[PDB]
Amino acid sequence: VGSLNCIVAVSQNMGIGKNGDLPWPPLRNEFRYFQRMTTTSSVEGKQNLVIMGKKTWFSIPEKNRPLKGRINLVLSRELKEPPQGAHFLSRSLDDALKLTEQPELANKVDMVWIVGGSSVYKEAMNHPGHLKLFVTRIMQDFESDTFFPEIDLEKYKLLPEYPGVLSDVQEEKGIKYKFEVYEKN
Ligand SMILES: NC(=O)C1=CN([C@@H]2O[C@H](COP(=O)(O)OP(=O)(O)OC[C@H]3O[C@@H](n4cnc5c(N)ncnc54)[C@H](OP(=O)(O)O)[C@@H]3O)[C@@H](O)[C@H]2O)C=CC1
Ligand SMILES: Nc1nc(=O)c2nc(CNc3ccc(C(=O)N[C@@H](CCC(=O)O)C(=O)O)cc3)cnc2[nH]1
Ligand SMILES: [K+]
Repeated sequence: VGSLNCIVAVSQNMGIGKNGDLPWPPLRNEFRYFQRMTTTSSVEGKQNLVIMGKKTWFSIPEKNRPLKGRINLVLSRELKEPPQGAHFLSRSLDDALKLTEQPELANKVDMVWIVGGSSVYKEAMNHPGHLKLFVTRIMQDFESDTFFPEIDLEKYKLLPEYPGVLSDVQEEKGIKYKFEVYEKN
C-alpha cells in the first residue's frame, strides 16, 4: 500500500471522544463529509477499506454497521474473529495493510482510510511514505476523554486547498468548523 489516509474531527482542545461517543452534538454535514471521503471510489470493481480500533467500531450506531459501501476492518489484540458485522480483523496496523495484498482482497481494495481511535492514528501518522490527514477543526472546546496530538509541521504540510474539500468556515447547529488537509511524503 503506497498511501494511507487518516480522517478525524477534533475540538479546539484536541478532543475526539467522550464516554464512548463524540464530544459535540451530531453535525450531520460533517458526518456526510466523513461518509463521502471514506466511501468515494471511482475505480470500478473496488471499494475503499476503513481501518478502526475496537472502541471506534462499537461507537458507530449498530444500525450503521458495517459502514456501507466500504470494507470494514477492526484492530484488536484480544478478538477472536471480527465483531458482528465487520468484514475483517487484524492484530496490528502492519498486519492489516499486509492483508490487503493477499488473494481475498488483492483486487478488491482501492483507498485505505484510518478512522480512529488515538493509537491507530498515532501509528498511521508515523508510517513511512505518503500520508494524508483530513482533519476537521471544530472551533470550540468540548469536554473530552480521548485526544488527537498536535500535528508536527516538520513532517506534515497544511495544504492551502484540496480538490473536493470546502475551504471556508462551516457552521451547523451554531458550531463552527473547518476542513483541513495535511500531507507528508
Ligand atoms: N472525532 C473523531 O474523528 C473520532 C472519534 N472517535 C471517538 O474516540 C473514542 C474511541 O477511540 P479510542 O478510545 O482511542 O479507542 P480505539 O477505537 O482506538 O479502540 C481501542 C482498542 O482498539 C484496539 N486497538 C487499537 N489500536 C490497535 C492496534 N494498533 N493494534 C491492535 N489493536 C488495536 C484494542 O483492542 P483490544 O483491547 O481488543 O486489543 C484497543 O483496546 C470514542 O469516544 C469515539 O467516539 C473515534 C474515532 C474518530
Ligand atoms: N471527519 C470525521 N468526523 C467524524 O465524525 C469522525 N468520526 C470517527 C469515528 N466515529 C464514527 C461514528 C459514526 C459513523 C457513522 O455512523 N457514519 C455513517 C453515517 C454517516 C452519516 O450519518 O451521514 C457512514 O455511513 O459513514 C462514522 C464514524 C472517525 N473519523 C471521523 N472523521
Ligand atoms: K469503486
